[PDB]
Amino acid sequence: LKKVLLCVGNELRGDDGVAIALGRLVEEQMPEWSVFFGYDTPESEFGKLRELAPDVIVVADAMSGEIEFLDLSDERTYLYPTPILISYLRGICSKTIFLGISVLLENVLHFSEGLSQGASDSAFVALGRIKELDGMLK
Repeated sequence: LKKVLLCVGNELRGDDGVAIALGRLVEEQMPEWSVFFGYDTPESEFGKLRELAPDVIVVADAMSGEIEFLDLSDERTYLYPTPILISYLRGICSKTIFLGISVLLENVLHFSEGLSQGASDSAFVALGRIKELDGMLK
């Protein structure tokens, strides 16, 4: 069963690379998952995506202002950060799942490389949920 994790974010903007961090974790712990780093140009990954025809796409991102985890295959759910991205993915794949990792806005406003303890913890918590989703998929 083909499972993709598309990681979005900018590693030069602090905690805005949290989803890049998560990507590296899945890459290590979860070989059955193929991880695509889109960084800040996720669209650069559509080619590979069409070509691989995944069964499941999880798209992960920092969201500034906890973890949002939703199946955008559900229409009601779709209806109510990456809008044009997300609707493209739903077109490649029915099981498009969004995973939002909330970050502090003060932590994404600077040129800064690396995560805050909080965002770091958040990425491990997010790994947790990918693992939970993985189990459900069996």
